[PDB]
Amino acid sequence: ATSGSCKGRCFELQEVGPPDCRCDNLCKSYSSCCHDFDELCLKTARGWECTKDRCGEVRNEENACHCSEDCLSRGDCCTNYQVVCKGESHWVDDDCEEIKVPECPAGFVRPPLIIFSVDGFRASYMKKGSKVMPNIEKLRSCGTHAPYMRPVYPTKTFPNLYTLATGLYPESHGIVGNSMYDPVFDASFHLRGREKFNHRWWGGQPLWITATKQGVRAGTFFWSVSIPHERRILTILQWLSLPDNERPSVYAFYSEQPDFSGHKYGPFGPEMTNPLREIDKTVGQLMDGLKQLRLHRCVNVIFVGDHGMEDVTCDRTEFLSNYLTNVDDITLVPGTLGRIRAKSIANSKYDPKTIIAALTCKKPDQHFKPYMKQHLPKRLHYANNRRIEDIHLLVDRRWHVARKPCFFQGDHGFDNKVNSMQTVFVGYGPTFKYRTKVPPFENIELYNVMCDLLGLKPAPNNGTHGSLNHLLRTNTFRPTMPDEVSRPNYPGIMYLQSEFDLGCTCDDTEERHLLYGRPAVLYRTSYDILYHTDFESGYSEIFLMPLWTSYTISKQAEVSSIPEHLTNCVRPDVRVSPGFSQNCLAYKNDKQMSYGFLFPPYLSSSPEAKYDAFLVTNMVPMYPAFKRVWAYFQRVLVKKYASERNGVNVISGPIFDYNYDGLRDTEDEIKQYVEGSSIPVPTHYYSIITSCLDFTQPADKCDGPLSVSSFILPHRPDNDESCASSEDESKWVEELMKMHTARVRDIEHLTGLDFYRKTSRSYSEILTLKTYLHTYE
Ligand SMILES: O=C(CCN1CCN(C(=O)OCc2cc(Cl)cc(Cl)c2)CC1)c1ccc2[nH]c(=O)oc2c1
Ligand SMILES: *[C@@H]1O[C@H](CO)[C@@H](O[C@@H]2O[C@H](CO)[C@@H](O)[C@H](O)[C@H]2NC(C)=O)[C@H](O)[C@H]1NC(C)=O
Ligand SMILES: [Ca+2]
Ligand SMILES: [Cl-]
Ligand SMILES: [Zn+2]
Ligand SMILES: [Zn+2]
Repeated sequence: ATSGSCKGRCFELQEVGPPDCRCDNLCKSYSSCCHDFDELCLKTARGWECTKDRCGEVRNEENACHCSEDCLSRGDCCTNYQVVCKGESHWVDDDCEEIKVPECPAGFVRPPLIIFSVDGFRASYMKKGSKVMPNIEKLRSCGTHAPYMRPVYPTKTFPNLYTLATGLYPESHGIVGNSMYDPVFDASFHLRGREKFNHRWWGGQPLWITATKQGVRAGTFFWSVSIPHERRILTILQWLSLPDNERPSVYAFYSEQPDFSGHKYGPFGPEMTNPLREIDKTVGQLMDGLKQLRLHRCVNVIFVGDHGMEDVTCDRTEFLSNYLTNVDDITLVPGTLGRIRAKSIANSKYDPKTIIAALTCKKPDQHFKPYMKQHLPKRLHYANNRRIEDIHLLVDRRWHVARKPCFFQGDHGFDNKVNSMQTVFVGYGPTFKYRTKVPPFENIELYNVMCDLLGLKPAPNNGTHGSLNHLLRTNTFRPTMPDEVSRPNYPGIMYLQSEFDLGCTCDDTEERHLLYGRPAVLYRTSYDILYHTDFESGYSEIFLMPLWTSYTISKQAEVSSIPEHLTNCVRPDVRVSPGFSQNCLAYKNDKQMSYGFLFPPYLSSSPEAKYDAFLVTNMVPMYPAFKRVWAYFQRVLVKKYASERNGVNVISGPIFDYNYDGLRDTEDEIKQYVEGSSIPVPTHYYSIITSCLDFTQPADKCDGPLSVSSFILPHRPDNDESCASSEDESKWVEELMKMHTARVRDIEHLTGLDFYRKTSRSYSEILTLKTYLHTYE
């Protein structure tokens, strides 16, 4: 039960509990405002602009904003008041001048951060909308900007907005979609409903909580949709005109446009010009309002978006009624992505194996692919959450998925790799750089950058702190390279060949191959460094295989066959013991399992050096199905990349992620082994393919920035993911690798390793290199 009024309390910062009634920006969404909130706090009279007649006004309380002589004192002028009355120019009409320091008025200790989020703002609107968006174009052109910013999967509103606030993946922070079902709560998250306002859904620590816990005044970023954009801007300016001990440091504006129009008219419709003009007008109001308060050279403005917008029509819609016999007996989260769940009551004959088999490669031009969430590409980071359904359908761009058979011309939620889903970033202000383009980056990196701008120690998150230091002029975070916990052994020749009874038979460096220093193991283990002519290895003495195998292949390297006499060759390693070696007898007895090699025998320097490739310490357990993919990569693709990139350095190895949390498994978490043995079966295999950005310099004699592409290939007993897998490997293998492309940082979480420790590059640039994703778009 509550009582009171919002006289002199409109848009209060402190969230007031009972017995007082609320007057903050979210009070309408909880149905908790005082009786007279709409009359006092949401006035619209005489619009949002001063005219000449209004100048030199007598104050009228009914007005939305004022043009009186005493408006500047109270801090509630209309944004154009000084332009129309006092003869100032609009901010957009001023020529750009570099902001070396925070040019702030008295009382402002640190530059405030204003986060200007825009819903569904596609990356290519910056160039395409330039002429109708002059204010935005001044921020982009004269501030710091990227060509695009990558969202998180699924590319939807609530997962991305809360990812911008937390720096976490949707699997971690809990908002895995715009719709969700939690089996533990036995309740449903929806866009239309009161359930979304409950805090139990919202994990992690959002930026505004991170501020207030560290003494910095912030307040919640969420606005009620009923509040018009001009009232949101005016309120933000009103908060900036509060006294020193009441004024917030961080501010958030939100625009539902261009998303709302984008769904109806498509991303580039003729009706889409006005939405973009209004968004620019809203920015021009902010900058004119900031210039009016002398904060246009003081504030840092981040202009960011949650996701893009793709052309999606009701004609391009795939129906699961065409594939499944009993489509009425399953729940689907439909549209630009698919999540399948079983109906609870009277449906004991439900089977996820039957559903995935029934949806796998049935139409030739099939516009979606079924995955178990564990088999989804690791770049998506969409698995480790009970709210994420086991069955997932990854929908093709431009298409929809539904159960059974327009209102919309556009949509979003596809793979975050897709061009149309890419969104925007512009930093403008004293702490940002001037007229500086930067490489595109992931939205998970932004939380750290906002914390640096506010002087906050960020809560644990999925950004890589330091990777966006090149965006900022000052206030950078000094990134410390993580300390290596396990030092390597360097074993000499300690074992005779007759000591090995492995059931195996066969008729029988550092500067060249380890270019960036050795990887550092950041967990407590026991491993050996093995040197060879063509490759170096960090051989795990617990997992009985390399953690990494490093090798460089020059532009003019030889690709050769495996001879007939070395077809089933496996040599013992005289540096590593019989007890810490794999055995061939396990592979003979395991019918479903075979073996492969991390360093390819195909790329050996000579017939003499080739025998090093068949060492037992180089072999790894591979399913025959996967062995087709790995062998083609090794035989054809590695040489291809070396030829194209003027040599390449490859770092290959296993990954164990049976609990699908994106982290390296401990020995206890490994859920499968080779038959009758301690040889563990990896869930994935990685390769980090590094070369010189300057293509004129070779890979092994490179100075200047490095270039990299990597992947995390799933280790599968079949090739059901690749519909062309019946055909020759050149028609499908490289397409699979492209879908499972990864960052070096993704591999580091999954392996507990740390790469690029000895280079001639700054560590901030190396962290930027580790966060890079090669998208093939
Ligand atoms: O109805 C909505 C919006 C619902 N709310 C979103 C959150 N919100 C807000 O102000 O975000 C503020 C904010 C919060 C955070 Cl964590 C971080 C930042 Cl940087 C900013 C209030 C409105 C909507 C929008 C797009 C949609 N596309 C679709 O298919 O359905 C849709 C529904
Ligand atoms: C992304 O980062 C988050 C936060 O560091 C990680 O989630 C935490 O993981 C640990 C270990 O499982 C738990 O103790 C925490 O409770 C988790 N959540 C939070 C909110 O702190 C997550 O593992 C990271 N993911 C990846 C792929 O690196
Ligand atoms: Ca794991
Ligand atoms: Cl969703
Ligand atoms: Zn959105
Ligand atoms: Zn939308």
